[PDB]
Amino acid sequence: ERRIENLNKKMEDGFLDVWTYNAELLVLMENERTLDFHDSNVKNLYDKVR
Amino acid sequence: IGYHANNSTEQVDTIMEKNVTVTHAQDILEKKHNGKLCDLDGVKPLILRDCSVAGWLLGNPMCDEFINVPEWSYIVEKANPVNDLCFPGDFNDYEELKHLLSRINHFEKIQIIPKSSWSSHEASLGVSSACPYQGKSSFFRNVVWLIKKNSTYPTIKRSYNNTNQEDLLVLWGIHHPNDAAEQTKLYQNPTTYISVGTSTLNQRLVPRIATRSKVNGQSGRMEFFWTILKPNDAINFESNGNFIAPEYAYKIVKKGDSTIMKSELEYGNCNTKCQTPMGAINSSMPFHNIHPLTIGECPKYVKSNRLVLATGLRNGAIAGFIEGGWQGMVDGWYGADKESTQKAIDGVTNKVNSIIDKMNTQFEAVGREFNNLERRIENLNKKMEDGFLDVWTYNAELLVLMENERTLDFHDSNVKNLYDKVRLQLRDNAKEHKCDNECMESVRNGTYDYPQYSEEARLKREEI
Amino acid sequence: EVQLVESGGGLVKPGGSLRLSCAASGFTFSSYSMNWVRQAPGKGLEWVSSISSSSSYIYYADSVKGRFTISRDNAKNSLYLQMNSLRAEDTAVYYCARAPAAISYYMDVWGKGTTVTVSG
Amino acid sequence: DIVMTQSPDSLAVSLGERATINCKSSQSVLYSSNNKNYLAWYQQKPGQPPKLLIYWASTRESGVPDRFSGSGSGTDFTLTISSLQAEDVAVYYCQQYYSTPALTFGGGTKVEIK
Ligand SMILES: *[C@@H]1O[C@H](CO)[C@@H](O)[C@H](O)[C@H]1NC(C)=O
Ligand SMILES: *[C@@H]1O[C@H](CO)[C@@H](O)[C@H](O)[C@H]1NC(C)=O
Ligand SMILES: *[C@@H]1O[C@H](CO)[C@@H](O)[C@H](O)[C@H]1NC(C)=O
Repeated sequence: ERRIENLNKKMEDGFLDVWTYNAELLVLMENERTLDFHDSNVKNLYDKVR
Repeated sequence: IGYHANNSTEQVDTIMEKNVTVTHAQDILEKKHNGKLCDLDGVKPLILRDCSVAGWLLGNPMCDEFINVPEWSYIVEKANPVNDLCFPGDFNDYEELKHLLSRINHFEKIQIIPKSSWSSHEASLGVSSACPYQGKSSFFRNVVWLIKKNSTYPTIKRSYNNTNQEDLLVLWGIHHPNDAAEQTKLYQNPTTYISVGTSTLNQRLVPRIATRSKVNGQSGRMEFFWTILKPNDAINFESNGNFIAPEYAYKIVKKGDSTIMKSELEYGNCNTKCQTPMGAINSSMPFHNIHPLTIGECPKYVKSNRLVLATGLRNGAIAGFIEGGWQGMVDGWYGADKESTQKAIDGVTNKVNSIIDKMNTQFEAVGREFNNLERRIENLNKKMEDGFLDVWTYNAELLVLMENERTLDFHDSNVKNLYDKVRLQLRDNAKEHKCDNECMESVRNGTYDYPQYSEEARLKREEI
Repeated sequence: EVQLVESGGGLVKPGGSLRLSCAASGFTFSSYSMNWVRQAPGKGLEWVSSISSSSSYIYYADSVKGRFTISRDNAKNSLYLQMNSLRAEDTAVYYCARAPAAISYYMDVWGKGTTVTVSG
Repeated sequence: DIVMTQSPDSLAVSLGERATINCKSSQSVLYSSNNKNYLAWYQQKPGQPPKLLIYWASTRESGVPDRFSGSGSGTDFTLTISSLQAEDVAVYYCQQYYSTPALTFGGGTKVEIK
């Protein structure tokens, strides 16, 4: 049953490839937003100051 | 002064807008292929010219001779090979052998039992008109159909060690005659068996005599078998009838990366890093939409017909000081300034490279095959194969749509940044032909002596 | 007319690095693949490395992998073969060989060759 | 790996008679998809580069004398000289190019005047 094992292995590895992509993509976006959160609110304080 | 414009008419797509004209846009998807069955990094494939894996391995006479077969990167079988098992019958665990054959690149044909060694059974008369070799009735070359000599079929006590340090495939089969008369015609013993055994094999095989339909003009069947004989492991055949004996083994020389392509195309004198059943790819861009079951260092499949990056602008942009998207200026994308513009073109190569680095985790489609009684697993495989490509083509489209949205926002933002840099330096709403490199030199070098230009401010306070 | 003059051979120590250079003339260098073939004294021809017209397919012999780095400059009409970590087995006349067909690698025109020697 | 072997290593052929240089192959360099025998034949005098003679195992390179003629198929190949000359005294090498990543030459046959 090497076909099913290779099917299971690529199904298992395929999903973990999908979910590590989602994890890395989600962290990459959240890093982009949270640095944009800090860039924005500092500019908000500068706008509140100005 | 003005952000660059061009009549390129090379549209892109973002999430909020499905069609956005862009001055400079790079496609990242191969729609094109050679349409030729091509080499894979120099190694010639095993092109089964109208022949099957079972036909090649059993040695179908109607197939090509295949004498001293060299290395191969991949095997090419047709979807319906006309030269299947010539004498009709099954091939037991055909697809497992084909999957196992997808993990190798070379065989060495080694001779298990000579035809001459059958001193008590007729090796030569085991022929069939369904398998004609050069017009004369013949049989599979690599496996010997045995027939009784002198109305007697003694039991076949044969054993073969895999004395060879490398692994070995051992092929044989069982005949299934139409009736007891056909059994007696070939094998004097009415009740017969094939009790084969290895370190990891135990099987006895009585022939299933049954009336059957004619296939290739012959209604008797012939079910073939295969076993992986490890080194220093013997396979002991013991039959008193129906024994389609092994004449040749298949010694596995190098186990590597391969696949059995279900491709109908013929050879072209090529060399390509990648190969596809419909052709070959000759570019470094990361996606293609040809057929997912590729081999070699290849773009990773996405089933999208249209996938383009935005490496250019969308065509305040038109508000007040800036004239607009003046097509006359060529050098520089934003303000004809090497500080902001030369770095932007440098990121074009990084952006396409990022998708290569980011979507390198894509699901590599693997060629698995299943027989007519494993339709559930095949549909499970097909929807798993299609499902992951559905997931990853969505991720490719979402990533490109996002990157097209960010990069046009990056171009939209830095135009406002240069306008903000222009606006803060001037410190005046005065718009300000004749004063070239007097009004404009102070802007572009970044040094604006606004106290020196307070005469304009005196004209400002005068004119208001 | 068609010629492949080699240069860069000479004395080398064990483990030393050397770079060969095969000037090309009399033919379109950027259309025919190139090959390197060494011949030790008293031994037969041995193919060393290879490179296609666009430098996109490169091959090396099993004894040569991880030690050599073939390259070419189509504009300069030259071919180069870096050498790194040379053993005493590479005492040979390194011939510069041109394959006319892009895929088929029969070597039509050959160079004089440079006698690289790797010894103390 | 794919390795070629030449049965005669030092052929002794007098002037004006036939010379045959056999070159076997470990694996059949024929390719049925085009029916072309991926083999070359070379000629190397002492102190001269190799000179390609026969390519594709039958097709003769331009400028080669017509007395050269290759033949054979699959594994077994032959280089036939219709009549040896003094200029034919050279080491003859056969070289497959089926396996492009590993091109292997033969050992080499040197024809000597008897
Ligand atoms: C985008 O342009 C393509 C051009 O063929 C067109 O088919 C498609 O309908 C357009 N989409 C929208 C939303 O206008
Ligand atoms: C075959 O014929 C008879 C069959 O019983 C047997 O006794 C005899 O020894 C055999 N002789 C041959 C092979 O001609
Ligand atoms: C031959 O096969 C047997 C198993 O059938 C194994 O024990 C033996 O080691 C093999 N060969 C030899 C001579 O060692």
